[PDB]
Amino acid sequence: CRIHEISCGAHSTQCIPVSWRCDGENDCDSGEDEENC
Amino acid sequence: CRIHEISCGAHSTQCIPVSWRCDGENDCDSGEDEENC
Amino acid sequence: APTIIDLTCTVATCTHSSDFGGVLTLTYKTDKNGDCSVHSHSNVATLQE
Amino acid sequence: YEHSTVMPNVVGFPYKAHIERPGYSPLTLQMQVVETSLEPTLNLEYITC
Ligand SMILES: [Ca+2]
Ligand SMILES: [Ca+2]
Repeated sequence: CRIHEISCGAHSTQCIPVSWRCDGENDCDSGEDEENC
Repeated sequence: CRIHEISCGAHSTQCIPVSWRCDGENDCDSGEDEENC
Repeated sequence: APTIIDLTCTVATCTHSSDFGGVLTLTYKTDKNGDCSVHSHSNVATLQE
Repeated sequence: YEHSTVMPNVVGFPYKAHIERPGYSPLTLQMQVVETSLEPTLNLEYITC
């Protein structure tokens, strides 16, 4: 994806903006963004 | 695919022209062309 | 060479200025990936790539 | 870019302003008032005790 986009893991084809990480919201399918934050 | 076409790994069936490898863009499904360049 | 069929055009934004003030998007369906040469057949608008 | 608007003079009322321009996505501004003071200018006449 784009530089400003981080994928929800290698098994997912969806990339979310980096600003969505560690915001208290489970944007990913299983909330991988907030894991180990 | 064609002689002037290379695939983005065995797990993916898509094939792209060889001029698109290491061009500074992630032309493959997940940037496989730019890997190890 | 690639084959293009059912090509429709639309304009997202435009603002006539000295800079490249305009963006257009082309939708299409093909049969294989490739590279094409694009052109504008008039003098009102000049492309960039 | 230059913009102008009016907002009510009510303390604690959340005001939302919309900015829309060609070639860019719209923006929403949030403006609020927390405290207003009104001071008249005074000239002394005398004192009493
Ligand atoms: Ca999140
Ligand atoms: Ca490439």
